[PDB]
Amino acid sequence: IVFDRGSPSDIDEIKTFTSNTWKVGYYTDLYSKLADTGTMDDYVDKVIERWVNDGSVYVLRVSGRPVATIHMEKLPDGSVMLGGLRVHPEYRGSRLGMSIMQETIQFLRGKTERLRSAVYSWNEPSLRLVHRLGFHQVEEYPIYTFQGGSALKPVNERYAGRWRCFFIDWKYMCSDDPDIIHEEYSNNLIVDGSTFVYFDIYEGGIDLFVNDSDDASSFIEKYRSMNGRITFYVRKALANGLPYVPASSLTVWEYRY
Amino acid sequence: IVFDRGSPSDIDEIKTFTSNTWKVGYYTDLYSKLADTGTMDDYVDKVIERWVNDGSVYVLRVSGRPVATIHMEKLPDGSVMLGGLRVHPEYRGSRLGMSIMQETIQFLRGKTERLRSAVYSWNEPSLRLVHRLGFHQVEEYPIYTFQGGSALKPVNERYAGRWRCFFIDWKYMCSDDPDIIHEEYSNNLIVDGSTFVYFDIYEGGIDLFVNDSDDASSFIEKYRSMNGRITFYVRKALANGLPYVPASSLTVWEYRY
Repeated sequence: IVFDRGSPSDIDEIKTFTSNTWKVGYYTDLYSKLADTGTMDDYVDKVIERWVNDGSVYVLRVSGRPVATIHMEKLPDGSVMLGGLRVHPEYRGSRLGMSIMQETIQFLRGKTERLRSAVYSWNEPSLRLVHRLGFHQVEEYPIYTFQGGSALKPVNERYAGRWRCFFIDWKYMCSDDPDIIHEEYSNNLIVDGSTFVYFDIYEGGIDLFVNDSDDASSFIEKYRSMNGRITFYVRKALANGLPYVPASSLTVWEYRY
Repeated sequence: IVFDRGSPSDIDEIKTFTSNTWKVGYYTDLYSKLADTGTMDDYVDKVIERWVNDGSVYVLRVSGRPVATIHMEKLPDGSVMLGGLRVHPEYRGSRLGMSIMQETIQFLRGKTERLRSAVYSWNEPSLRLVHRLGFHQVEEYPIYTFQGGSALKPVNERYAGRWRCFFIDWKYMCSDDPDIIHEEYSNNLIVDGSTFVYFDIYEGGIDLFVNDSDDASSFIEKYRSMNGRITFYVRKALANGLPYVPASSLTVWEYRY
């Protein structure tokens, strides 16, 4: 088993890989149902080809054949976000996930001081894997899904809020001066005072990451009505003031060299 | 392994049993988190001693020691509701669940034409068990949990609605004339026109089973504010018209002799 950069010739194989790394049987069916309660899978499905083509995808290979993927992306704060961990379906329940992560930690040693990754609160095997590898949870975003029935434009003002780490385009990143982060994903941000929301409109729905708000309930009540699947990933501290109790969350883990 | 009626002398042992019948390891931790997203466990915890004392609890015994429970209760439509399936924690991952269910099917043969049971939509091993045993899903109640912040009294009118099977006190029962079912759980029913709601106020919260409503959204919006944990179990056909998309549901399975 060799760790190598993914290439466009690997795309056809890569496209058959899944995030479902669980033991084949009852639990594989349970993974699928749980995965449907979030949108990370649909996100990665949408961008993984682009990633491979950009050179940000690494693979484990067996006799030159890719069997697992991991995506890595250096962030502006100097950390590296990891995700897009997928395995060929024949290898579910194996230790491929662990191996690719170990190769990744070694590969990034000296290149960054911090690694981050997003893990669903219900994904116990993955949570155990990151924990075992020496990551610790640093943040959490409870998930609220709406069936949008019934106009989303960026707002480009100053952030007077108090958070300095944010979820932007599925990357948890920090910046002392949020003005930098801001001018970079400007067409996908609603920033004004204490409001700091990253949005991603896609075919069939919209994901909103609520990083800050002086009134998250009102923000959700206003935008939940949009068309298709509308999903809010809301920072824990804010979620605490919402009426709905979510069944799950998107958690953020960090590893320090 | 002997199948016998539970007795009060079994209560101390029984009290240590859990609904968590999954393989010890990652998944047992996952069961607990999932179980917290509903209130069936808290219900059974509250009434199981009463059941044992009433003679409705049966057990599997090893050398006279109880190792598993099952509750059975004959309903007015002549069916038998089953639940409260629990095992001693040392026996998780065993086939005790299956054995107690097989003994139960045999034990009830000729006593009823129908068995029913409620299974969480995420409880894949239990869903597989009921399926394998020849049950089929007949209904489903998506679950909506609220954090009630801020008066719940029964309403005793005529049901003009069109449903004839209902969840009442955790039993799915039918009656041609809902007037019977009605006069029986009258202090726990809100019935008026198309509204047919069963409620159970407990220490720390309230569960509401919405069997019918001409406007479930309004019903939820009004009562979600009550104090403590407020959980609505809403009949699928109605849930379809609500803005929130639940992550899980309480499903109803039926077995026919």
